Order: sequence, then structure tokens, then C-alpha cells
Amino acid sequence: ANAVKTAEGVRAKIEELKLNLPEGMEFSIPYDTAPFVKISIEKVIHTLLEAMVLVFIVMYLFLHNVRYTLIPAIVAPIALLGTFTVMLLAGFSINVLTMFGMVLAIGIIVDDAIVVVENVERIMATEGLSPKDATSKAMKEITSPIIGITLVLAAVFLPMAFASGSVGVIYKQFTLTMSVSILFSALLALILTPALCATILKPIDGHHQKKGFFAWFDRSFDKVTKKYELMLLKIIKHTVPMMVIFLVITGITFAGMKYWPTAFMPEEDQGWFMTSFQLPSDATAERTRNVVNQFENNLKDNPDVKSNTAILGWGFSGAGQNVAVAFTTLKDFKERTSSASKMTSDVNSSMANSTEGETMAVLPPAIDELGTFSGFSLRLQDRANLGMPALLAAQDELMAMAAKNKKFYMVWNEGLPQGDNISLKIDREKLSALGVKFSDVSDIISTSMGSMYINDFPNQGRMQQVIVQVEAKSRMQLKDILNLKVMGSSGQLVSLSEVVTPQWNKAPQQYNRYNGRPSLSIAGIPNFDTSSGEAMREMEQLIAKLPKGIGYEWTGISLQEKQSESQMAFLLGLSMLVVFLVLAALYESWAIPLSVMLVVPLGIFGAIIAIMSRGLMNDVFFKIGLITIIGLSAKNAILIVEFAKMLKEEGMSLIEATVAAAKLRLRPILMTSLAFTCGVIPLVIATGASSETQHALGTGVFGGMISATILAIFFVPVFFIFILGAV
Amino acid sequence: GATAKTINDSVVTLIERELSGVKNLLYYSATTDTSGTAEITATFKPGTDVEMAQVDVQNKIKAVEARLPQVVRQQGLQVEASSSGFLMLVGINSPNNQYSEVDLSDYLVRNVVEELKRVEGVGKVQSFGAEKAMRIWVDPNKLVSYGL
Amino acid sequence: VEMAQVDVQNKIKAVEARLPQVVRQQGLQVEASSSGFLMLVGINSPNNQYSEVDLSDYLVRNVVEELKRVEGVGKVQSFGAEKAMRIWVDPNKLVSYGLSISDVNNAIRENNVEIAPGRLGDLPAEKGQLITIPLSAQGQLSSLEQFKNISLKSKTNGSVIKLSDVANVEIGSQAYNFAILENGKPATAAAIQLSPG
Repeated sequence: ANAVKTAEGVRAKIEELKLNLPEGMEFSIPYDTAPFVKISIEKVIHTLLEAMVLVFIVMYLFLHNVRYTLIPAIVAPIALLGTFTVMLLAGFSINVLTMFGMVLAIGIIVDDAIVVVENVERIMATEGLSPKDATSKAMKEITSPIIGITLVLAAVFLPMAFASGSVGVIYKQFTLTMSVSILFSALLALILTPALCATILKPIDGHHQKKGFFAWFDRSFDKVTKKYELMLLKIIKHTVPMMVIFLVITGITFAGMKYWPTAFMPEEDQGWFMTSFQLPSDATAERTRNVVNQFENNLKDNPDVKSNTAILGWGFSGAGQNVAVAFTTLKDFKERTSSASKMTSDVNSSMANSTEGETMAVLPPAIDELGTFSGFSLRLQDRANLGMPALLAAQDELMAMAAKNKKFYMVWNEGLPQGDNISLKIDREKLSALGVKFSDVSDIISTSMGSMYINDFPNQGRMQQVIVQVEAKSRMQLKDILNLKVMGSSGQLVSLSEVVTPQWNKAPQQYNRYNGRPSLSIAGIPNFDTSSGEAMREMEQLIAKLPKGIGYEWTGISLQEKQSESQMAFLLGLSMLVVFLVLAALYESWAIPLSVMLVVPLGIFGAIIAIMSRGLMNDVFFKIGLITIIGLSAKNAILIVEFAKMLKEEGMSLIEATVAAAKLRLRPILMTSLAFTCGVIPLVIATGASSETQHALGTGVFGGMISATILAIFFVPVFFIFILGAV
Repeated sequence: GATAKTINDSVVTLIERELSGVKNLLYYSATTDTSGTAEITATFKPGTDVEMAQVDVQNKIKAVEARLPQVVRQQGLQVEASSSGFLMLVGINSPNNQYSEVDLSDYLVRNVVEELKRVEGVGKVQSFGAEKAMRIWVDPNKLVSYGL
Repeated sequence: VEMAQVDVQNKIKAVEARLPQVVRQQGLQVEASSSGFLMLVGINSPNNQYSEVDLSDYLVRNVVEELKRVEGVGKVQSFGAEKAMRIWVDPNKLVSYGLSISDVNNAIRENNVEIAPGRLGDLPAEKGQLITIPLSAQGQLSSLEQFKNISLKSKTNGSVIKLSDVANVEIGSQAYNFAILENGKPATAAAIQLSPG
């Protein structure tokens, strides 16, 4: 079903019931979530439209004429409009994960058309040649990169689509939206852009009066591409001490990817949180109301709070009299100071001193139907018949260690605690000695505390119930049950206190179960400046100190997080093995596709640097960024080493070939690179609601593409000389 | 009426006996408390079709309803695949203290919560109030004074 | 095999109006199985320690319940039954007192009864109530000695006889249908059938 659409038909249906309401009844919706669902999706669409115009600006800063820029500008929507049909025929949808896959795609679907319009900009300016004959001489040179660049970049997202778990569904939304968008832009770079460039371009001759702010950009660019050749010609002399830096760069990343903390999904501010109360086991509901009323008077004077509903007597994970839950909704973001993760801490400090029970304000989960709250879920189950009192005595061993670890912050248990019972023992022999029938003792106890539903009766157009229960003043103490009287055989009444004997004991009030085993459901939130996987591994250290026979398991968000961490080394293995195979099919050798697999860690090197300077984690959005860099940094390698190998077989040696091949393609490499770099600027500097889920996806590909291109254009001419220069 | 000790022996362990064998499972749990009802949740693999997995569990508990007590079958066994979360929360109050809370909850059951389910895509609606009834509060001391 | 199983589930629920009550009070299983035996797990006693009513009791309480937690075990047929409280009445001693078997049945229902638990301080409550606590009463019987003292009211002279005077009370099997040899010696076993697919 749909969140924003079912919430509106309810909002419509209430608006017709305003008419038949009596005087003195008003509707109210003090808790809704679909306000956040609508705000978050237009924040992604507004991110995509700012992503288009920033790509359109840097294409205008390089080609200096607006008719050139519209030729790869219009292949962006038709490639995206062609992907919306494929989503429909495959059963996909429009969510934030698919449209994040289009924000990533905007920088790369222009790349296959940037090379074409750039290449006719040379030939129309170098030889002074007419644009119809200029396009055919351009297309006879660059058809082989784009048919290689497309297959090398459409094939990196296919091994990650076949993962398992909930991370496999997150990778699919990024697979289908980013693979067939470049596949649609491939033909639209070969079919459509030569048709435009042969017609809508009139021959540009040399501006005898060349002027403007753009005129400094063209003269300085021929100063830079003169400066780039002099620096490149220096380092191929020193090609053996340039390789020894490359082992050092790979070594920081192989330790940086293994020692940095991991998580699953960054948690956001959704404008509401949720408090949960748990009094002891014999608290009546008058005692729960006094705890909630103290919680209410601490939120009457915070300015940030719109509403706070409370449901006494019911909560997630158990219902009883000693149970409540509160939904508390904040104002919208521009008015609010003191965002939500600070406000849950102020609840958890003023409600730990006075209010008789466990009060825990938590934040809403990342994914809706994976849990009730953000944190980790543990199922402390016993596996060999140890009995319930041993298992309950096993958790407060575990609950004592986790109160002193600084990698935790209030680990607790979800469910009703233990309590007292009263059991009566009927003395049969005495009962038969007084002539008291046992049948009359056993039903003055049965119909003494429960309610009895008899039949129905019509109450002004509806059949309601008729319920019989004992009066409220005679089922409160134990001594009101021990003064019910039953008739003997002699003729006078015998009270129940003579024939029964009450005895107290202590037994659990809730019998959970998990995978066929008795269990307890332990929860917990990790500490400030400590990730999820750090706290998830120190919990399974402290489980190994328990009495023997007590197992454990992960459930909910945590089981899908541990499953996501075992597959990364395999999905990064295949995604590098596939491109090495498909490059040998194109470049017809084994040595040349080794010169592309050395540029792969030069972009991973910037991916971990940009995290540590910003303090994010290693989550599923970073791993989407890694497979992006594997394909995209190979792209900047493929443009150089393809034109180098062709130049060598036409009659050049190895050293003079790669100098010319890197010089003649500096302009397309810088064009596509910083278009992708400026294509993820609105992912890095987002501000408002749903900002944190954009910071995770964007800062990995930002520093990864900067450290690719600034390192690639000095390193693939080092690798290509050294690998083919063996013998 | 009964405690969670008895539901764990008579009801809960009989139904989880059948679920181990439903295909495409991930895990399955069960819980009971003092309210008098139990609930068992079967979690399947991501990608499993939610209806053809619901017909699997409907096959199996009808193979154990011979052994359940009568008061379970006279109340039935709901099987329903839901979200375990709240979309929204529609309420009714009285600012001038005109109607009490037993009247507001009566108005909510007779009128509001029945037509809220006629919206397509509303799985279930939990009402936290009950409609009216005819309550008889007997005094067990005056009852034995008459021999009743 | 599943979309064919939902076809038959459509149709017998269209005839349960016409079936007798004792069928519907026992239900109708619909289960697609193999009609063969995968394996056959047994328990014996070589030193003749436990008899066969004890071995089959151990098999039902412990073994055959956790064998079905293996995925791919369709059904497990047990060829022994767990224990029960068997009352072997003598119809000649019953008519000597003027009783019937419907009077032996009614005496057990009065004296081995299940009392509904309830709570103390449930929520239509007084003002100022501080403690709630569950309450329950043990109504049932537990041993043999209690079952042999259920009093019966005679109809000839109005005497007071116990249950042990008109019957014989023992712990025995629930059903006495099947028995198992394994190498000439009595044992018990369970037959395991594998699931479809």
C-alpha cells in the first residue's frame, strides 16, 4: 500500500464527518508520518534539478557557446524518461533510492555525449573543417571508447544486484536506475548527437574580436595543458620511485577499509520521537498515570513541541496496567532549535530520578518495517533446557556488564518484568467433613474476579452487551476473597478462609520465544561517538562470559546489518574481476587491462579520506559509492590507454605515444570529471530535512572522484609505460 | 482470562510446531502476556510474495485445531500480515467537557472506526476505547444474605 | 503442489455444513505428503530398565516434538502414546451400588476442575488502589492417591463409597493401538516422512 495516498483518503474521510458531529466534539490528528514522506521526496527532486543546472554550467564554461551545450544537455532527460518506462515494465516504483540513483546518474549520462561534442569542437577549430564532414571524422575516432566505456560501466552494477538480504533490495534500486540510464545514453550518444551536431552547428571561425570572461578561460587552458606536459614528462623518467609511492597509497586504504567503524544506515530527524514507560509488576494504572503526568509537565514549556499523545495501558512489546507509550511530535524544522536527538536525552535525564520506573525516549527507525526504534536487537535465548529462572538470572549478569562499558548508553530489556503471584491450596478433607460440596467452592472462586458476558440487548439501534462482574470494592485485597461464604450441610455458612491457604511465589509474567527456543528480547542503543558494528561486536563478546548453554541471535535491523558486512569482499571481488575480463575482450591483451586495475585503489584512497575528515561511517551508502568509483575511475583510465595503444601501432614508440595521448585528451577527462564532481555538490551541502541520508551517499563519491582525476592523469602514464615496458 | 504460563503450553508451542517447515523463512517468534492473548510472528525472506506465504501458514494451523482448546476455537485464530507500526492516529476530544470519555469512545466505535476501514489500503484500525454495555456490579455480601 | 492444495481447501469448506459435529469437533486435516518413510528413529532398553509405556512416553514428550523443528520433515508418525490416567471400572460392582458410568464420569468432572484465575485489582477499580496481583487456585488432582478418593454417592442405601471401590485406577497409555519389535525385543519408534519439495 501507499503511505502518502492512504493517509490522504483518511484525511478526506474525516472532513466529511465534521458535518454529522454533535456540538462539543472535534476531530484531531495529533500524530502523522506522511507529512515527512512528502517533504523528503520533493527534497530529492529539488536536489535533482539543482544537479542538472550545475552540470549545465560547467558544460557552458568549456564549450563557450550555448548551442554546443544543449546537445549533451537534452540527452539527460530523454535518458531519464526512457528509464521511467523500464521501471514500469519491471514492477519498480518512485522512491528516494531510485531517485538517488538518478542524482548519481546525471553526472555520468552526459559523459558519453560530452566526448562527441568536444571532439567536433577540436576538428572544427583545428583544421577549419565543415561540421558535417567534421562529425564523421570525429566519430571514426571515438566510437571505440564509448562502446567500451558503456560496457565497462554498465557491468559494475550487475554483480551487486544479486546480493541477498535487505541490502540486496537497496542495491537493486541503484542497479536498474543507473545501469540502463547509461545504456540509454549510449545509443543516444551514437544515434541522436551526430544528427544534432551535423545540422544545428554553423562553422565557427576565429573571433577576430574575442572578448569576455570566457576569453581568459581558453588562453589559460592552453597554459595548463602546456604545463601538464612538462610535469608529465618529468615523472616518466622517475618511474621506479613513482611506483613505490603507489604501494604506500594502497596500504593505507587496505587498512583504512578494515579498521574504520561500520554501520548500516544513518538515522535522521523525522520530527517525532517515542517514549515508553514500564513500572514494576504490581503497579496499578493510577501509578502509571502519575508517571505520565510528570513526563507531561516537562514538555509543557519546551518551545519545540507541537503535541504529545499518550496511550495508557498499551505499549509495544507487552500490554498491562504498568505500561504506557507516548507519541510526541515536534514542530517543523525552520522554527525548531534543539533537534530531536538532543531532546530525547533531556527526557532521559529528568525522568531517571523521580518517576518510579524505566522511561526511555528513543528515536524512530531508519527503515519503517524493520523495527520500532533505532538501535540493535538481541535475542538472548537458552538452547539446552536450562529453565526459565536460570535464563532470567543470566540476563542481569549481562545487564551488569553493559552498564559500565563506555561503548554503550542505557542497554535495557523489552518486556514485562517478574512479579508476585498468589496461589490458593484447597483443603479437601476438611471440605468434605463440613458437608461442603466441592462444586460450590470451585465456582464461588471462578465467578469472583473475572467478568461474565451473558447475552445482548438493543441499545437505540445497536446490539450491545450485558456483562456481570463483582463490585469493585470487593476484589481489591486478598481479604475480600477470603470472606466469600459457601453453604454447608449443617445449615450455616463456612467462609473460604478456613478451607484455603494462600501462598506467594515469584514467576515471570511474559513467556517470549524465538526460533523454537525460550528467549528474552534485549535491546540497546550504542554510545555517542561509537558506531553500530562496534557495539554489535562488544555485545557478542560479553555473551561469551555467560553461563554455558545460553545462546544468542540477532534480529531485525541488526541481522540485516551483519548480513550486509559478510558480502562486501565478494561483491568488490566480482566487480573488479568482471571489468578486468571485459577489458581483455576490448583491448585484446592482458597487460593493458592490468593498467586499468591499478587506478581502482587511487579512487578508493579519496573515498576513505573524505569520510574521516567528516566523521561518517562505513554503511551501505558508502559501498554504493565504492562500486561507483570502480567504474568511473576506470573510465578516466580507459580514455588515455585506448588512444595510447592505437598511437603506438601506427608508428610510435612507447614513451612518445602516451605523452601525446594524455595531452590530446586532457580536455574531455577534466570535463566529465568535474561535471560528476559538481553533479554531487547538492548531495554534500544539504541542509534541511532528510539531509543526513544525502551526506552519506555524496561525500564518498565527492572525494573519490577528486582523488581519482588528480591522481589518474599523473599515474596511468606511469602504469602504461611500466607494464608494457617489461619486455 | 488465563495466565501466559498456560497459553505457552496449550496454544503457543502447538502452533510453532508447524511453522518450522514453512519455506522461505528467516525466523519466527512468539510472545504472551497477562492480557489473555498470544501472538506469533513469522518473518520471511526479503522478496517472498506476501500472499503465497500467507497461504502456507493457513495450511498448517488448521492441522492443529483438533488439539487446541474449545475456547480458542470459539474465539477463532486470526492470521493477518501487517506492518507493526502506526501510519496515523485519529482522535476525538471535547474541549468544553461536554461528553465524558465513555461517550467519546462509544461515538468512535459506532461511527468513525467502521468507515475508516472502507478506505483501501487501511490494514487494521486499533481502537483504544470500547463501546457501551450494560454493566451489572453485584455485591457478594448481599447475595449470600438471600441464599443466591 | 501448493496452488493445487488451495483448490481442495476451497471445496471441503463448502461441505462442512453437512458433516456431523464430531467430525468438525475433530477437524479435517489437508496435507500433501509423500506416502513413504524416509527413516525410522527408535528407542529401546537393553537392560529392561524401562517398560514400553515409559519409552513411548519419553518419545512423545521429548523426541518427536523437536524432530519436526528440522526443516523438510513433513510429518512424524509416532507408534506409541503418552501416559494417561486410566480408570478400569467393573460393571458388576457398579450395579451393586446402583450407579452408572455416567455417575463415575460426573464425579471426576466435579472433583478435577479447572478454576479460572482472575486478578486482584483489575481496572474498573477503586480510587487509591496501589497494588495489583494475580490470583489463582489449584483445582485439579495430581497423583493416584487423590483419584482413589473421589467420593461417590450411592443410590441403594445412601452410603459414601470412594472411586477405588467400583473401579481400578492406574497410569497407562492413552491409546493401545500400535506396538513395535526391533530385534525380537519390545521398543518404540517414530516414522519420519519428508516434505514436498
